[PDB]
Amino acid sequence: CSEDVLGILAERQEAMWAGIKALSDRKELLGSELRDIFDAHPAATSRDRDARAELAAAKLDMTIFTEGANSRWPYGIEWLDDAYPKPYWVQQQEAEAAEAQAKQPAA
Amino acid sequence: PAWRGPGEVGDEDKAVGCLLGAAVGNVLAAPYQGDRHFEVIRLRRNGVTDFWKYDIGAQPVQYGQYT
Amino acid sequence: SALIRPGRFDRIIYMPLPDALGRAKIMQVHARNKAVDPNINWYEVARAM
Amino acid sequence: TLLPAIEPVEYATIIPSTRSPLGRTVLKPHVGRYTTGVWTYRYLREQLLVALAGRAGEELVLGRDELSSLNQHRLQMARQVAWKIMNSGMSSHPDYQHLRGLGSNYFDGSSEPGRFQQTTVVMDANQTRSEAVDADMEVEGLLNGGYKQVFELLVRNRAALDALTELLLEREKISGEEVVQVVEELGHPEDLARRAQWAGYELL
Amino acid sequence: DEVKKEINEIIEYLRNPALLRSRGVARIGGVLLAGAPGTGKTLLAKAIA
Amino acid sequence: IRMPKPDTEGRLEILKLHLRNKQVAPDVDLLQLARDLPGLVGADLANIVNEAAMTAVRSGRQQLTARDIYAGVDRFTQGEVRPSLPTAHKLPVLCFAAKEIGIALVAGELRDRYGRVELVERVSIQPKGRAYSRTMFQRGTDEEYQLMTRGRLLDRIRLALAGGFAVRTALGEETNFTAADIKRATRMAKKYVFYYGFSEAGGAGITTWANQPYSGDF
Amino acid sequence: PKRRRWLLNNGSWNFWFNFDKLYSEEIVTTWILESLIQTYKYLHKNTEL
Amino acid sequence: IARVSVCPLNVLTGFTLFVEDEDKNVNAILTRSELEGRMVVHLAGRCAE
Ligand SMILES: Nc1ncnc2c1ncn2[C@@H]1O[C@H](COP(=O)(O)OP(=O)(O)NP(=O)(O)O)[C@@H](O)[C@H]1O
Repeated sequence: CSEDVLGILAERQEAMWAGIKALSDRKELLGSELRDIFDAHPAATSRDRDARAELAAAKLDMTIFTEGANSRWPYGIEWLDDAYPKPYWVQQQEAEAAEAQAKQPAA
Repeated sequence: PAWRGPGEVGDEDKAVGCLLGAAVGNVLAAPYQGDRHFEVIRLRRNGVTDFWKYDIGAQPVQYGQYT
Repeated sequence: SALIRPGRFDRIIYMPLPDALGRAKIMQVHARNKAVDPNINWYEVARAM
Repeated sequence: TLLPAIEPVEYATIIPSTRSPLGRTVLKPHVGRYTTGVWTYRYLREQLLVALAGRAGEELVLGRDELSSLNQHRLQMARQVAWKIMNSGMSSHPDYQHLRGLGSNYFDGSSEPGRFQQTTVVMDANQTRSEAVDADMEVEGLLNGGYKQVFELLVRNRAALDALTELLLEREKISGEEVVQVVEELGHPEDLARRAQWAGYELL
Repeated sequence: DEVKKEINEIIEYLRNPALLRSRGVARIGGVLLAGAPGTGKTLLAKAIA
Repeated sequence: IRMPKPDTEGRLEILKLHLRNKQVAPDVDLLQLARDLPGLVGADLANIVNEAAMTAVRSGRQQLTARDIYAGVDRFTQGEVRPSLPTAHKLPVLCFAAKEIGIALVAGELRDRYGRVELVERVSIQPKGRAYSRTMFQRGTDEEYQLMTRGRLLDRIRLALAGGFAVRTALGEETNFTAADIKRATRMAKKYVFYYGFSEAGGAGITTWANQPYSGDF
Repeated sequence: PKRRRWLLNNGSWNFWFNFDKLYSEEIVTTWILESLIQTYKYLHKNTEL
Repeated sequence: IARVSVCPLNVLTGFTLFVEDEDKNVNAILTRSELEGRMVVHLAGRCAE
């Protein structure tokens, strides 16, 4: 969700600045005035180098731990096997996955 | 090497260009009066390379108006 | 909520906390009685309060 | 109606009352189980499916982006069933299957003569630090495998589902005979075969 | 400043009632002074008197 | 006799009779007005219309316009007015205005992609009551607020984040405004995953645990 | 109410945090022994007294 | 900085009196530059000692 918002916002910079400039003076705005002000400045039709760099800056580096290969027993925790014995269902999953990917070379 | 453009310019271009450069520099830097360089280079991450249209200071400047 | 009906109490006035100049004026009168070294930069000692 | 271990329907409404803000489906109270307490294991699995069927059908018809907050309490009920299966010594873990519940049971008197409320305490003294992970993993497997199963069930029987919802929309309340009639004349053949196989048995 | 431009009219009433008691504005019956511990609102009151 | 609190129409009719004497501008929609005041009882609308009337008489006019009705409502829901924001530096007004404008902009943008969010009504940075800035939305009918689908909750989360992310994208630097967003957002996000079960945690969205609220009677 | 901060039981027994107990204990023991040894070394040359 | 003192009231610390501006961040704003600067200033004393 935060990446979605930051993507929405780093396109309508001119509209946001026009809105700030307008609001700082009258200290109040009604919805209609805002809607027309925001319509006056549409987003750019194409992506220039500055716009592309801003959109690349609109990314996050929030680490997501159990993403991809880390969806199985260790879950990307390095120390989990020095603290926990391996559960039973995890052994079962390892067994079925191993038989699947080890009979497929024959299948 | 450095800038080349023409050869050695005349005497009228020198004066009219000095006054023109003064005008453009003033009207360009007008809205950034009274703040530090880090605030500026974080307000204009893409570089201060054209005129600003939305200034909201206490004595606000309009588009292209000089000080 | 009974007294806030019209006629009874229909006006409220908000008195805010002072600012630099207001505090300077306040302490310039608490000096009219006591003894004080006259040349005190009241504005600056009011900026820090 | 298509699960052979659940009682037959008796009436289904969509008219909210003053206390229940959604519809209701009501089943015929089976007196045997209610008087003795013989709730088998088969029946508990099917009751799990029934508890998830509502959300399964909502997602089947109205698309995934339209999941609603009408199935909060049915989700709590499915959780109840799934944990009772684990705490009643019905699990499939070898260290748990026919041997233990989850912890220590303590009963307390309720607001009546014969009513008792159960409590289970689980500490480090009965759960070994890597059976907690198995309890979680298996309850989760039960819940989500049950959801997938009931979803495929409703997928195979789309015609009967739409027929039933049209009739319910137009009559605002129906009885069990209409439901069973519609589903037997519009259901999938294999589900009807299974439903016919277990048709006579009293208790399951 | 805001409540100055406001209490001009309550002072107007306190000077001469029938001047605005019929001029359209309602009867000024009661007002509340809101501020914060230490606002010393009594001060303001005296000025109006 | 049991007299309950008025509904939308009840408040609408109390308003109708209360301004029957007065005159109002033809643009304001008082059905929409009474739709945005759930919880008041009878006399509060009288106080609102009288306050709007005295702001009209101080405005040198007599016709009640949208601005005066909004001023009355704001005074009798938020609180008394307070001195404006300072202007000696760029920071305060810039930051609060950026908050308001970012919220309004992404709201108007989401409304035009799925159509679930409401419409913005009135943006203000006049310190009034306890807050310094405000953004009001147009409430829908009660039929809208009996359910909570998935898309609507996603939009609520995005709207929670918009303010801090707008301040950061305008000012160019992180602030403590984010502090007030993530908190709210995080709460909602938990409710999205555990209680309602909309996510993909496990293959379906059904987790082994969830925290159902308790009544406010406790 | 079980314990959820298991961190290591492969060559020791640790729980989340604790990092700060080996340093503490070795410091305490070292300093106490140094003090006792200085006392012994002084009293060892003054037995007649 | 308004005043720098050593062991005021005989307490075994220093003390520096900082005056700020309330018209810049009106009791509510906190940027990142300010926070990093404060961290550096609070560790300066330990580092100098
Ligand atoms: N404008 C001012 N000029 C001079 N002195 C002032 C001013 N405002 C407040 N004071 C001082 O504030 C002091 C405290 O006033 P006080 O009567 O306690 O107000 P208060 O807000 O009613 N106290 P409290 O009931 O606790 O809120 C007085 O003794 C005054 O000297």
